[PDB]
Amino acid sequence: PHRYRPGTVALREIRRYQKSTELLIRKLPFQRLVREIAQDFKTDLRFQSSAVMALQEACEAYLVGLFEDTNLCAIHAKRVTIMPKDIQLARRIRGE
Amino acid sequence: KPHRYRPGTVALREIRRYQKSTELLIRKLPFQRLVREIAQDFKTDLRFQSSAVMALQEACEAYLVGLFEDTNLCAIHAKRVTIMPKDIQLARRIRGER
Amino acid sequence: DNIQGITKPAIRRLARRGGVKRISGLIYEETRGVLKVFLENVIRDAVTYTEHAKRKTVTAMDVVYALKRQGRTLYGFG
Amino acid sequence: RHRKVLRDNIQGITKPAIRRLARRGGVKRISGLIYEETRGVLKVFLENVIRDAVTYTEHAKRKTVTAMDVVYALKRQGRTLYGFG
Amino acid sequence: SRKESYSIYVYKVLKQVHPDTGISSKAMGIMNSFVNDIFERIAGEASRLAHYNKRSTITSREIQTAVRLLLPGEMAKHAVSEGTKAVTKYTSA
Amino acid sequence: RKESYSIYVYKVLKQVHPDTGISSKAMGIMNSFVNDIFERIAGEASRLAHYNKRSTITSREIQTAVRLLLPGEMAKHAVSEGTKAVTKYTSA
Amino acid sequence: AKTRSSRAGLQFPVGRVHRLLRKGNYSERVGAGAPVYLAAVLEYLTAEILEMAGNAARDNKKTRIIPRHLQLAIRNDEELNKLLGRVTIAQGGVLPNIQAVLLPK
Amino acid sequence: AKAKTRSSRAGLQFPVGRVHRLLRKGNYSERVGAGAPVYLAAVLEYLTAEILEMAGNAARDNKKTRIIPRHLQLAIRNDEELNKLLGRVTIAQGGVLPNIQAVLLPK
DNA sequence: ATCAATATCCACCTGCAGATTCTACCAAAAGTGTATTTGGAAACTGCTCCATCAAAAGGCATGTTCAGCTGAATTCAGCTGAACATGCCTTTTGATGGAGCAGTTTCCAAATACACTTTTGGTAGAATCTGCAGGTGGATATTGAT
DNA sequence: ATCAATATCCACCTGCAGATTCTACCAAAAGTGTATTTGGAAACTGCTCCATCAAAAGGCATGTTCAGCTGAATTCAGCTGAACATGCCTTTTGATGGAGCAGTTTCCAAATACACTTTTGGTAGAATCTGCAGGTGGATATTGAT
Ligand SMILES: [Cl-]
Ligand SMILES: [Cl-]
Ligand SMILES: [Cl-]
Ligand SMILES: [Cl-]
Ligand SMILES: [Mn+2]
Ligand SMILES: [Mn+2]
Ligand SMILES: [Mn+2]
Ligand SMILES: [Mn+2]
Ligand SMILES: [Mn+2]
Ligand SMILES: [Mn+2]
Ligand SMILES: [Mn+2]
Ligand SMILES: [Mn+2]
Repeated sequence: PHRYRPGTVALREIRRYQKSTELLIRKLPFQRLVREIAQDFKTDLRFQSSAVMALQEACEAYLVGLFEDTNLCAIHAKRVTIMPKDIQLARRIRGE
Repeated sequence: KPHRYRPGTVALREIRRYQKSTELLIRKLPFQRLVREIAQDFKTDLRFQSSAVMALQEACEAYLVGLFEDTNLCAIHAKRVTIMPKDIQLARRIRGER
Repeated sequence: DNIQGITKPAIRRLARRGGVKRISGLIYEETRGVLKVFLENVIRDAVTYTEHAKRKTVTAMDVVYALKRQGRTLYGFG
Repeated sequence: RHRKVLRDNIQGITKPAIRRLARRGGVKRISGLIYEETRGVLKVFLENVIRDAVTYTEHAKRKTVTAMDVVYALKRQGRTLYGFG
Repeated sequence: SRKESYSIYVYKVLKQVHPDTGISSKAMGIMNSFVNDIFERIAGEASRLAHYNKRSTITSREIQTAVRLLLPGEMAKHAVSEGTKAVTKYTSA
Repeated sequence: RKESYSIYVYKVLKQVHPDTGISSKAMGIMNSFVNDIFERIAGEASRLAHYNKRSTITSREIQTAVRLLLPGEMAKHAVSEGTKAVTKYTSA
Repeated sequence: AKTRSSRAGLQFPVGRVHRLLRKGNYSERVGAGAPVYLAAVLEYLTAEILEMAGNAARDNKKTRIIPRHLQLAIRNDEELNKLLGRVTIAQGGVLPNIQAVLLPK
Repeated sequence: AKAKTRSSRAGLQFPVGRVHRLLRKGNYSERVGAGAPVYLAAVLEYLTAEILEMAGNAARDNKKTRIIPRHLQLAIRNDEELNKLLGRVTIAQGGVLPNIQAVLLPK
């Protein structure tokens, strides 16, 4: 049976998803999360469809940029695997 | 055998000394010459308010100190204690300066 | 529970688009944490705009203003 | 009266001054190549700020860079400075 | 040749909070910078708020919303308390 | 009645690419870009006029704001285009 | 009659830009040449980005510019990328970029 | 016709009238409401009071009678929300907070 | 490295649903013509403050020696994370129906603007007041050899 | 485990540069009266959005196997820190002289104001035609024996 080596499929996924532009998080869970978080600030809120869509575009763009910086932090320490310390360093340097 | 501190002791002592004080760390007159030279490369026969040079120096030193903090974090991240140009480049790339 | 709707495959796709080749097992929970913080900071400001307009419906413009006020300008929703 | 032309003054940012700056930033050990690198970034930073400051000076049709010009240049670059207004 | 600043009001507040404490010239300059910066932040956000809602008037409401947008949470609640109290005492008195 | 820049953007597109179209979402991004740059330039010009105790925004404030906001070569081209438009307007 | 945008050799609306300057709480007064200058600059930047995005669309066998083409045009241009360095283009994606150390040897 | 100041009527130290004029001429809006200057002056005074309190306490920790920029930097950076509010601000002659990474300490 | 086997991706193609472009009507925005006002530039000064240099004293920059300790290079296994098969349930897609919120018009009280007049709080400069820099000396904590 | 060497920290003290208080004038805020704008409430409407139900597809959760990456352990040459001599150039305070910033007046090009006409940009539906499923075939890359 055919079995690719560890890393080959990861690189293939990198190319595929850097080539496309569709949103990567499922819509319904993200919508539920948005409404739950909003509830903690003000009750009985409604949401424009474009408002949820814009929140998700912003969130995914932010996370992709953060993952780029995290990857650079992981490579800086001569390894290829991103760890929580990489995310923490990236966020500390960004000002977060 | 005359007295000799071990490498790092005086460095740590200097860290403490300069983290407690607030005086400017670059000499005044050389910094003024640098500022005037750069401004001359932008527009000739410029004069400078005395406080303008001081504002430039306060800003520059604060920026460099913050950049050195981030550079120190980048050097420590890779399990070492010595800051290298690669650390400065990583810090500037992540800050948005690149 | 509801923050767990951001599944491991989705966080992995996000990291892939960011160029990541190998992912530690703890990253997912870490990512959820930061995502929550991010969303909170945005939504709070959005809701504030909604409250100032005496509305009960969060609009796309509220989100756009919240994002611009935090230095992350978003195009395409104005 | 006129001053002699200013040249190569970026070397006035001496290694000891860069060391003091790094010390205040918490650095314990410095690679030998850092100093020239620091000078590079410093010059770029200064250039950008002065470029904006002089622009304000030119817009006011003044020949004197004021502290306010520098403050406005720093604020527009996201580096607000207190104490010079 | 007549320059205005916030120095006297800052000094009165200083005597409120610390009757036996003074302040240096440079620290006063920093405080004036702080006051002007916060004034600009709040006034600009209030301007944008009024414009977003097609209102030609900046009111106490725009200032309150700008304060909620600009300050961290507990500091925001405290500032809202003091602003509301000042406006209510101003109206009735 | 909602206002946008869509017709002007489409006219510029037909100038630069006579046989190329644009999607709805890309046009929305166009409008966002135009509004953002307008606000940046107008705000910097406002602050310029205010710093110098001027109650009037003129082409000079716009030029200085463009020099402050845009990168070098882009700033020089934009200054050229603004000056050219103002001179043709004055003579027209 | 004749419009100001025609007299300025522009496509962008001079009159609308003047009204938006007069109504944005920017200054008590607005000069005659400021809307012309601003409209010209906006039209120039639009022309630059549309040119590069149309080239990207034609590389992609496409007749219509989509957000992806705008993202590619912006990020592959150094000064456009600088001007929009903190701007998010919805549905734009990112640039293909794999760190060399991740590629197989 | 007796004169009272708006700052007195609002129980404030900061100048309500000056803040009103500064709002009226800063090209912020066509009109300015009666309560906006009061609210804004009160908020500015409150933030000034907070920073002065913490900086004066820092000055008393150092046996000093006068607040200097160093005390303001210590007050700002050691307070979470003050540090957040001024995260992009440089305090001239403020220095930095004493802080040595643990891994740099002698082993 | 070659060579076969295997899996993935790209470019093509057709049919057509859906997105975009085209079209025509109309309320609102821009344009026009004329009258009137005004911001700010141009000219004229009066001083503030900046450029530049000078002396001299000492603080600091520089070059040099040397050695401790760090960064770099390497090795190796354990155990983490990748890849894949399987089954199921969450999300997705589609449809229906109301309530509920976002907008909209109008009109009058209330709120805000602005010119004129009067008063006073704020300022600049002078006079007064003072904490803290900058010295000395002693106790104390730290560091490194031994 | 001490002991010498060095640095850090503390408490004192006084003179003056810097900070605070005093003083009196006047610009700006307050009071008054009148003119202008607007907020909001009452009634009304038609989109949006949320609730709800249903089928089914595809994406996720889970378990299994293993390759290979990360962390630990080790070793070493050379770089960077510590210390010192040497000499220069920065700092401090002031002089000199003029450049240029700021205050003031005058008056015109340029901006605002207003009533009315002409043009235009937005909108919804019709007409147009591109981009996308979902197929194939060929190019390309990967993986395992050898
Ligand atoms: Cl970690
Ligand atoms: Cl390096
Ligand atoms: Cl109000
Ligand atoms: Cl003009
Ligand atoms: Mn030069
Ligand atoms: Mn005038
Ligand atoms: Mn080591
Ligand atoms: Mn008085
Ligand atoms: Mn002392
Ligand atoms: Mn002169
Ligand atoms: Mn038309
Ligand atoms: Mn397909």
